[PDB]
Amino acid sequence: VQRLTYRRRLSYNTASNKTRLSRTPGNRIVYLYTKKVGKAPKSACGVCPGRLRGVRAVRPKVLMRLSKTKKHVSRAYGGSMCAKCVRDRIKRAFLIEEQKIVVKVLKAQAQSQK
Amino acid sequence: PRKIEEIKDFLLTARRKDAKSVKIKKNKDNVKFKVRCSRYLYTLVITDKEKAEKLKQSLPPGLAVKELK
Amino acid sequence: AKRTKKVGIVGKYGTRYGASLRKMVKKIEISQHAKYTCSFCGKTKMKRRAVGIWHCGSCMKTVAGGAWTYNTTSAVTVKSAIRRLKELKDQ
Amino acid sequence: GKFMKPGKVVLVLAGRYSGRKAVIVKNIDDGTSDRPYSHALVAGIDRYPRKVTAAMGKKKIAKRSKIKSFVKVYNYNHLMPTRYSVDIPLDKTVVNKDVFRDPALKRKARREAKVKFEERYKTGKNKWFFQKLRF
RNA sequence: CGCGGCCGGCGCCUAGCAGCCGACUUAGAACUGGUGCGGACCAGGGGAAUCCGACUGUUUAAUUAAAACAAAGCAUCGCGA
RNA sequence: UCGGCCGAUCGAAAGGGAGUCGGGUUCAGAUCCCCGAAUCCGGAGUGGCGGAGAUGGGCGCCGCGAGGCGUCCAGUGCGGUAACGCGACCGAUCCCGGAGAAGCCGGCGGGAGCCCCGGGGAGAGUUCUCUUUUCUUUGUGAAGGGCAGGGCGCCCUGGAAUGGGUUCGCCCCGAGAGAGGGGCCCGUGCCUUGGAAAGCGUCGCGGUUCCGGCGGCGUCCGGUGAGCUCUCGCUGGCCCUUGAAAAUCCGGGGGAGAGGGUGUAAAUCUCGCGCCGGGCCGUACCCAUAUCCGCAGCAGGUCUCCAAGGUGAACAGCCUCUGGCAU
Ligand SMILES: [Mg+2]
Ligand SMILES: [Mg+2]
Ligand SMILES: [Mg+2]
Ligand SMILES: [Mg+2]
Ligand SMILES: [Mg+2]
Ligand SMILES: [Mg+2]
Ligand SMILES: [Mg+2]
Ligand SMILES: [Mg+2]
Ligand SMILES: [Mg+2]
Ligand SMILES: [Mg+2]
Ligand SMILES: [Mg+2]
Ligand SMILES: [Mg+2]
Ligand SMILES: [Mg+2]
Ligand SMILES: [Mg+2]
Ligand SMILES: [Mg+2]
Ligand SMILES: [Mg+2]
Ligand SMILES: [Mg+2]
Ligand SMILES: [Mg+2]
Ligand SMILES: [Zn+2]
Ligand SMILES: [Zn+2]
Repeated sequence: VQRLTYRRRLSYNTASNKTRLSRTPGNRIVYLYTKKVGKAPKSACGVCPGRLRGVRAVRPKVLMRLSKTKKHVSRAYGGSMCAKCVRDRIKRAFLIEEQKIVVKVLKAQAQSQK
Repeated sequence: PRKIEEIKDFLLTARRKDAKSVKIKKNKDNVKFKVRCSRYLYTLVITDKEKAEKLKQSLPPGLAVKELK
Repeated sequence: AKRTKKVGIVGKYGTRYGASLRKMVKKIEISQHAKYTCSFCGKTKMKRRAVGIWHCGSCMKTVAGGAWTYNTTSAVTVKSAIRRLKELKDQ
Repeated sequence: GKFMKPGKVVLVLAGRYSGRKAVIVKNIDDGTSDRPYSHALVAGIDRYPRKVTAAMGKKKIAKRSKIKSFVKVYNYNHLMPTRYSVDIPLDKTVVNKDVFRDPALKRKARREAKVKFEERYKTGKNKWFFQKLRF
């Protein structure tokens, strides 16, 4: 069968020297040098292990030529934090501030007695 | 390359300033109109022949109408 | 069927290293690789990540523990002692 | 008893308007065979009015006091109820449930909420409602 | 009436059938050759003991691969900056 | 006024690192030349064209209605319960986060290339007899669009013991199973633009001492798998071992500011198209029983990639095809 040769001068099976087989219109098999597999962002919460949705997974320098919509989600912290931990932060922010009102009122009615 | 879907988009594509030439390729099943713009080669596929002939005479003047047969 | 009479988990060591050394490492290797019930989420998924580091797969909570067990008997008495001294310190 | 009532301030938990403060216009809490879950018609504010100080000037203050609002129908599970309430008299005939089938009406209802919110933002009442939640 | 389609009075595969397609693998049997058949190739001689080193590992490139070194285990010593 | 890379600089032709592929062509060079299709980065001050922002309501009037005038008020986009989506989608200093950016081994699954099988062609081989036979060959690059396929620790309804779902193994569930309906990511597979005009296989006709010549026909339909090799993914195991850093790029938080008075409008634009540029050095060949080191055309030494048929457990040994050679 037809055996293949590298098309560049890097002769080692390093991480940057990864190829795939392609059949040309001239009916021959050649190496096509692939790009590395990109990763979606991880959530800024740093807790849940899944990667974000709605964001195209590319190499970091490819993000410079992508449009804005392809890199984020239409939500607060969208494209940086997951939906689940935004809901928890909204609840955590509101409930702690409500608690601050309680303790402020609680000591305010505690100081009515000398 | 870009594939132009309907007939009207091809007309103002061929009337662009950067349109160098239009090539007409007559296959067994369709007629392809390929206009060579600056960035893309826009191909319009016409299934029948009367519409292809009609489009041939409606092309803008002063543009190369090279026939591939 | 029960496959070994007494070696259990240290059957991977074969005839090597001595019976008492294999018996000694047997109870450590069992606790090292055991899955503990997480005290935060309630699931039995708290397993050792590295030496002294215990991680839960469900709530993704990481705890600093003992080398081979989730907590050491030394640290448990210490936590009880610190609690006792704290409640003695304040009044 | 039930607390999800018209006039009650809720916090939006999910969607484009996550973290926005909002007021319940009409609670359904039974389903309508098109939204079998418990939902509520909600008028909220998309853009909060900016902070205004004494050393700003009349024209700058009026520019910063503008409010961009929104109207939505939210599932209860995506709403965080609060203890606060505002007695803002939103026109029910303008802000109603069938406003979502015609964009022209949705603009009309969203305009109605905007003018009612802004005049209530003036006179310095319901100050917590018009402050952006920091999270 | 959209020799075909929307609902239904219109019936009991319910011990599961009908047709089509498909890899290799195992077991059993008969017959058979001048008892030869893992037919070339591939491909452990075995047992009973004694000494030393626990083992795996390493070593004098160019005469010594060992019982030598290493090793885990055991023990001792110094040290609070 | 703000401003700690808290330290110059060097250090990898196997680490990180945007973006080029197909066909043709030489005596010797081609991913570099030619042809054809793209693409990245940078620039545009006098703003290149569109599109977005962004062009709607209220009240007085005129007007048969429709529609026109004046005034006032908005207008830094919109949709979905949600996951999230749509072509853009104002915004600085500052802050937070992500990607870059991660070991070894196991077991599965998806995809491709190769191998195998059954037919249809074209050309060859055998024909002493047989053989509808044996052999060769029977394409579609990048980059776009669409659709499969794979994955999801993503969402909504709902609330499960007579526990159930489920893997080769596991494992999962009132912290929300099963079921129903959705969303996202990858998409190297298929179709399509590229594209048949090229390439190839055959059969011919002309010659330009040496034609990218001219022409006819064809480039088809299926089936298989613990197969082999790459690749993608899922899930485990091991560690007193936990398996780089930095350039570089991006998202978010915040809102200092900027933009116009209702105009065929402004600030602004990560949207479509258009315009210009990409300098320097390397590039032949050998890469070894003869181009390197060993005094030499020296049985030694010298880092890698590709990898067919039979037998067989097998990258074993033995025989063979492509390719190579002359002991
Ligand atoms: Mg490199
Ligand atoms: Mg392809
Ligand atoms: Mg020894
Ligand atoms: Mg010993
Ligand atoms: Mg040696
Ligand atoms: Mg020697
Ligand atoms: Mg001893
Ligand atoms: Mg340097
Ligand atoms: Mg060459
Ligand atoms: Mg094709
Ligand atoms: Mg479920
Ligand atoms: Mg052809
Ligand atoms: Mg070369
Ligand atoms: Mg030699
Ligand atoms: Mg020399
Ligand atoms: Mg020689
Ligand atoms: Mg000889
Ligand atoms: Mg000779
Ligand atoms: Zn999270
Ligand atoms: Zn836990």
